[PDB]
Amino acid sequence: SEKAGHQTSAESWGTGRAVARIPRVGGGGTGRSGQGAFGNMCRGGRMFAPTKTWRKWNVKVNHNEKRYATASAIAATAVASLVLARGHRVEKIPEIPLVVSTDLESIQKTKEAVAALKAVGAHSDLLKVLKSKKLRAGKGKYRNRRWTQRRGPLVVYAEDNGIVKALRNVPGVETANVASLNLLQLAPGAHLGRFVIWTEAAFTKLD
Amino acid sequence: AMKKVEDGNILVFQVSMKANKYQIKKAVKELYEVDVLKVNTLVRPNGTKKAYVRLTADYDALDIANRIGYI
Amino acid sequence: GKGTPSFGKRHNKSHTLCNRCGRRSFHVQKKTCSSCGYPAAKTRSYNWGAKAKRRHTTGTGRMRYLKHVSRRFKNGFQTGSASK
Amino acid sequence: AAQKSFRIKQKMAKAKKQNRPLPQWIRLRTNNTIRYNAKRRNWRRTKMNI
Amino acid sequence: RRTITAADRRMVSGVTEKQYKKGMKKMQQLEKNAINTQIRREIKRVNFQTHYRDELLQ
Amino acid sequence: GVKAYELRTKSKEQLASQLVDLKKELAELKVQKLSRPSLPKIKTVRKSIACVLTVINEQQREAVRQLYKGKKYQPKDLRAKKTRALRRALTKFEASQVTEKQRKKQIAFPQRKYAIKA
Amino acid sequence: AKQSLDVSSDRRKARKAYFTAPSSQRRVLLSAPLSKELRAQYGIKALPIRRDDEVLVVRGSKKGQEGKISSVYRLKFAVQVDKVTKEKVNGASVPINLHPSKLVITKLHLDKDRKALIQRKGGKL
Amino acid sequence: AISKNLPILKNHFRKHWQERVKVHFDQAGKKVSRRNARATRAAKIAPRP
RNA sequence: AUAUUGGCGAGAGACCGAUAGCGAACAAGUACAGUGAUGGAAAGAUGAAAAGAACUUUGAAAAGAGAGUGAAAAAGUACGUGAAAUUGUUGAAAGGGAAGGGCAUUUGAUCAGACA
RNA sequence: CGUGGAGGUCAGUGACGAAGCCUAGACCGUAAGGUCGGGUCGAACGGCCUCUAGUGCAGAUCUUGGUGGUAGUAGCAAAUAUUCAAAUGAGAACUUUGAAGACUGAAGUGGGGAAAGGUUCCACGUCAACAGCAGUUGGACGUGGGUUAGUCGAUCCUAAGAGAUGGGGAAGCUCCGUUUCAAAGGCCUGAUUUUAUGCAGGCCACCAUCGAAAGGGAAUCCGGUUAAGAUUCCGGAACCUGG
RNA sequence: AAACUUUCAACAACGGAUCUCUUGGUUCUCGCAUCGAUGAAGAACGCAGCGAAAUGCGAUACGUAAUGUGAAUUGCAGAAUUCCGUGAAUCAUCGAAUCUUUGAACGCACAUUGCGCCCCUUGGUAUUCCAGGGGGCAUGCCUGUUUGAGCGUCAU
Ligand SMILES: [Zn+2]
Repeated sequence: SEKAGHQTSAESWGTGRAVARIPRVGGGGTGRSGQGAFGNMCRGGRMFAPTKTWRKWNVKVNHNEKRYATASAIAATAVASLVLARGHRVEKIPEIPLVVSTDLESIQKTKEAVAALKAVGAHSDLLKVLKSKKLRAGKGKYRNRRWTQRRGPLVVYAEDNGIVKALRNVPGVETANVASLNLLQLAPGAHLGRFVIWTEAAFTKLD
Repeated sequence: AMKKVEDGNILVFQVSMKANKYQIKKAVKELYEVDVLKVNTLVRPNGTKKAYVRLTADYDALDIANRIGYI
Repeated sequence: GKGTPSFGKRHNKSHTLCNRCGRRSFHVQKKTCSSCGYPAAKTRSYNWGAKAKRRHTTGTGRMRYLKHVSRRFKNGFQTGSASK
Repeated sequence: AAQKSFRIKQKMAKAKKQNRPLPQWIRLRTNNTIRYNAKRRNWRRTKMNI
Repeated sequence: RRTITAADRRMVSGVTEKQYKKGMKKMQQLEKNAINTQIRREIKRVNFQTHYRDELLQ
Repeated sequence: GVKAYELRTKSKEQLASQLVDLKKELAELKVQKLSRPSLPKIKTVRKSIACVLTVINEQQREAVRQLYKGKKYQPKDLRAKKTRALRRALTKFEASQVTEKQRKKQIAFPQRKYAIKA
Repeated sequence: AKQSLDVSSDRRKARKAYFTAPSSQRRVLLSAPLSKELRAQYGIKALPIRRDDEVLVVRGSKKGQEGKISSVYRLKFAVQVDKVTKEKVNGASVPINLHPSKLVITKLHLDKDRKALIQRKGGKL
Repeated sequence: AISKNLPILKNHFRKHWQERVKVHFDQAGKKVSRRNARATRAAKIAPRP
């Protein structure tokens, strides 16, 4: 606050006492009157150069740099030695691109979509993402950041009929369209490679 | 208060703050059908008004104290 | 002296209780309260006493009526009985 | 003084009512942390200003 | 001529005069602990008479 | 312990005769309280007194309010207490007054609805 | 995950609305599941509690001890069950508080406006 | 203090500029506010452009 | 279209976690000082449930020692964990007007590699 | 090297005990500091790749809080002064009763008040704190009791003064002024009950209001009485005002 | 040689650091517009079966009535079927009521719980005196009704 420690009228006693020069809360009576205020070092004063609200919260990136980074991450997805080294269990997956048919876009029930992911090989990845539910460390866990999972595979449609309605609920699995391919979704935490499951209507749209 | 009762015929009431020695004398005349010749009020320091009403000789205070039921 | 032998003479009061604000602030030799000027109309409001505005501002006390207008707007200021 | 007004005797009734300990069954309540009575005063130490 | 004492109301509603002594002792101990810790602080910052004299010139 | 759902139906003199019984019974229950620790029964006498006194008051209120039905200035209490602003503002008619130029123009060339399609 | 901006997924805003709930909203917070007999008999998974039910304890050190709901205490968020008794050292007994999620109702105390509470939830008579 | 071979630059910050800044955190709040006022004005006037 | 550090209702945070954050997480603009304008604190954590110690004994009693509750009295309202300055006990050692420190080693204590 | 948070990863560690805390116990790093074993302890917490910052203390006559040495030391010395026996008591230089001894010495260490305090007044019970020693005692602690007015005061007057109105200043909060330059008010009779008045019918030309618990001022004394109340209650004997 | 001082470890103290916790605070965003002479904000006093505060409330006083939920509140004390119901509850909802003495403060005042006025009834023999009750009595200004003032001025 702008008066975070300035709601106290203090003024110093100069020099000629045996005490410090800091502004002291004059008056009398209660246990307060005689403390210091207005300083970064007094108990109950302002902080040093207090944190203001006009910082650089959002920062610009050149648009071609952003389309460069997204096109880099999409190319880093399709190497086996990157998504396996990122931390995803892509061991027993037959094809690194992992194109599925376009019938994934018409699935609607999560029971009928999780089996469709276990069939094409995410059975040792959804187990990885739901055997890894751990508690957040430290003071973050009472600021609505209480749990922490890993990331899972990302299925990318081209026109949805409830594929996002299917896989909103399962942990780790994310959805996206080919327009709005997110760098935050594609290289999460600045590490390249992400176990991306394309549907073929997306994989021929990506051309 | 119960030493003042049998000495004279002197009832001791706690009355309202807004009484003015006439509504006392008119309601204690009413609720008991007794006759009252002197009322002395004071403000006991709990914010209460205590009235030392003296019933007229023609009436005992102990008869009224046993008719009310506080003996 | 000017200290302890001149602190004994302090007996006659110069402030008495005010009838609008209720603190011992009603001056008697000129009849004017200092926490809100009583024979004047408006209360003594001030901008340099920014902490003093919090000691007597709205929302402080009971608000026997002003804590019902917020609820009474939300039902359209409606009248008539509740129901059956 | 002994020749007081009524504005003072209206207040000393509340000053005589607000001079007692906390009732003892308050501490036996469930979510009750009120150990002693803090606003309690007596005439030796803290003069009420009236 | 009383059937009412001090103790007659309070023996029914909660407290008992043996447990009242085990409550009255706890308040006077906690009044000590709240009056100790105020004198643990005010003795430091009380000699600051802001208009002193220092009565020795010549 | 009197109940309003059967207390509404009685007369006025019966309600006065009920209040001047409850006001005696409260006095006797406060006489008995001096020589007894606890008396929880007195609350159901005070709430019965209030339950009679609400019914009497809102009987007489309706007796006045129905007498003033449609008369031009009914009293300050029985008007609908809206805010201070809402009464000193205009009604729905005196806002909807328009002059005979604006009214004739607003019936001569008012708003039409349409689309954009060949 | 939620999909509204009416409801709040905040920890302070949830725990405050729990701990300062009114005594007519604590009724639906204190609920209990029914038995395998009662679920297939009515068709309700869980009802709000009501005093003088007949209940069974399924979690805690008093598991298996059936009893009768003596007084639901929705200020300490619990319910004292008869025949769930801690012997105090003074020779007296106290009933031990249970939380109603850890109970299971076996013989129910029916009533009107419970024979409506079942049928609005889709049960039998 | 005119220190080095740097451009002589004027900054209009003598005043109490701290009390009057408006950092627009609204920039994505009053866009979805505007794209609803272009829907209430699409439903209230029903077939008109 | 615009403004809004006030009131009302909401939703969130790469913010702070009780000497921080509003002065106030608590019966806070309260307790308290001043004639007065105004100034203005400290203070959250037993346990899952009080199951807060029945009973015996010493003592005038405060309490102690058993016994008991407890998963835990190394959780007994002075109640989570219990740091340091500071202090008692016992143990080790040393000491002719300071104590502490550096390099080397005797003696005394303790630790050790396995080369099983 | 380390600290508070944030994005990944270790499908990390953990009630079979996570952080923290202690250890002239061990190891690694020249160090910044890391790692292990033991005791206590009871619910969370690290490594690596990155991001971010209210991020590293011996000091600032530093701020808040705590505790030392000095130290069982300085001292607890004005106001003439205490002593014996008994009583309750666990206990008595200190409480009470008696017996002595004194002092204040009528401008009192007496009996009542005014300011101010506010329940301290008085009884019952009690000693953790306070009474700079003590304590069964107390102006402290807990709970209850107590203030009675036609006359004694305020209320009613006016002083020094304060302050609206008519007005006039002032952007204005408000300022001047107190009878001024206001059209400022109230009541007997023919009317006498239509009390409305037609005139009768006029009489200064006045004027808000506050301002003394010591000025002015209508009238009460005695004798009882209570744990505590008086010119107040009780008994008797008097008055003054309005009707 | 003990005592003593100093160093260390265990155990105990003083002390409240650290760790972990959080119904609070801060900042950002979104929506809505509602104080008051029908007496507001603010204040004094008072109200519970046993409360000194916080909260609530007005002589109808931790509250009344209506509506909804449908079996409690709880520290103790009490009513208990009012429990297949005109119905528990420190509940929620809130549209009808009271709303003490005040406060812009409104009959005149105020360091006073002071002092009159007018009407309607009640008692005291009672137009006048007293008392109880009920409702009235402020200024500035607007529109209108009524009553007047002015060789200002017109007609007769
Ligand atoms: Zn004031």
